[PDB]
Amino acid sequence: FSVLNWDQVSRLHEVLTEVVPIHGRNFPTLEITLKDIVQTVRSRLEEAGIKVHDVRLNGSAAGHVLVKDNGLGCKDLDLIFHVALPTEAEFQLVRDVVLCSLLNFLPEGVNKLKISPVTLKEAYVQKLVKVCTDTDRWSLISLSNKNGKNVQLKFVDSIRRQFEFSVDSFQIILDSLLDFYHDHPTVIGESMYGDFEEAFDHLQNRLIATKNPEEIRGGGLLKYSNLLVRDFRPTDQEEIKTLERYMCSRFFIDFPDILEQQRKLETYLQNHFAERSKYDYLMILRRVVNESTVCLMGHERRQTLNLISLLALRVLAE
Amino acid sequence: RTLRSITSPLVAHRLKPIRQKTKKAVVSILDSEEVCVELVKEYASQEYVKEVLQISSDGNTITIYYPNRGFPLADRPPSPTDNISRYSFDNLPEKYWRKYQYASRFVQLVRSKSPKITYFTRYAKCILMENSPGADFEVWFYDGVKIHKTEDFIQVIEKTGKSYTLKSESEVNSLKEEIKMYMDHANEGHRICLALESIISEEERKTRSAPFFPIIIGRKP
Repeated sequence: FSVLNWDQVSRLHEVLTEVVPIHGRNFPTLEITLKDIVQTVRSRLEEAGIKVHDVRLNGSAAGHVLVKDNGLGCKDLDLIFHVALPTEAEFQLVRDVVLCSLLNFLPEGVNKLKISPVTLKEAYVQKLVKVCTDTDRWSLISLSNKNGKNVQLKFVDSIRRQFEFSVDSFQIILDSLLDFYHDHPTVIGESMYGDFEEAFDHLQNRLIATKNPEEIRGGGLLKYSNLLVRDFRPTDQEEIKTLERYMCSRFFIDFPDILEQQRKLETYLQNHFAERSKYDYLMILRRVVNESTVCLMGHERRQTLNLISLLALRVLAE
Repeated sequence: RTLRSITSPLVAHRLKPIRQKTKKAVVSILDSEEVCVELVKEYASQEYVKEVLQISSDGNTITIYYPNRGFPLADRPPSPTDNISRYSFDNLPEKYWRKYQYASRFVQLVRSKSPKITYFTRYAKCILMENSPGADFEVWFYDGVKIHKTEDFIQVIEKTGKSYTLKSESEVNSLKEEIKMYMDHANEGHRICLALESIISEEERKTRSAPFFPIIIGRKP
């Protein structure tokens, strides 16, 4: 229940007009605008008979719009359309909506309408996720990441928890400026952490807090330490060591094998780190998982510490 | 219709990890108790993994992912990549039911050859199997005899080598005075093991700790 002001609404136009290049793998690069994507996707979803309730900006984009330089990395530009998805044809058609909206981006484009959508997939879609369980129900389509970042389109029918920590629980409801086209209207923003004021304080003062530890995926420890590396700090020592021990517990739970731990660490380091910082991050990991360890969990953590130390030796060796 | 009216969700608990390579698939019971079906294509004299289904021990979580020609066939299932898809049991579309069925029949087989309660009598070694309800029950007599009780098929392997199959109690009571007391022995042993299963499972439900199965009771004299 909070309203943005000219302060952030300027960066809203700045972000939704930023020219994004999506590089191909044969195929030419595409040069697109965020508002163009959102509008051409909303149009083709409305011509398929699917209700587009909310259109929202999410991720690091909404975190950097609300505050200029909080130091998080403009890496994820997320778009959420709250969209009804009862049948499997719904997902199978949202894919087609995305790709048909994607065709219209070349002069010899329709001159190549003899390109299958599965062929169109090869160069222009990177990450592709589809969940449809008892609770969760949504689909994600990411775009290529070469010169720029990854542009994600996430159509949700029902997701349970959709925030990492307090700092990245911020969504900008775009229905306002989307109806639009001091020349600005009421642009509501909202926190997935609840009472918006406290979470926005957490962001601007660079803090860490979450009253929902039960429900984190195993890899929440990784973003905990991503925050510690870029200089965020907790709020209550009453719960910080208890919280680290919970996070480490669920890490060992959701990644039991040595090689799954190693896979996720390697694929996290290579995804989030551009330009040797990897070493500082690995040392923050070593300290967190070394201090915050129950004495019973002996060799469970011993293999993981040896693994992180090996990653660090490899990093400093290259 | 529905999938649940075809095959019940698989029960991978307590199962020692195994890997079987059939012609079309490779099924594994991963060490974490997750079942894992991986499809194969022979191509350029190599074997490549084309898609992977990975199934929680409660049979209710299906993670299906495809590589970007694909994976070379590893001894241990290839780690998931970007293109994944999680479904629940009764949300799993018809495209996959046969592939999930390979895994389900595999686990229903493994539950039939995996001991849950081993019990040594004065005359035999009893093994109640894991596949409850209607658990298989092997009785390996020290005498060399073997009595295999299934859901409706009871094979009796005598000392000589003769092996018949009992169906209904009409064929059970008709047995000669020798093997009839073998049947009585094995029946009392099965009652014993079944009662112990019930008792120890209820105590396990109370305590809710490290598993109480399998169990081994006695020593071969």
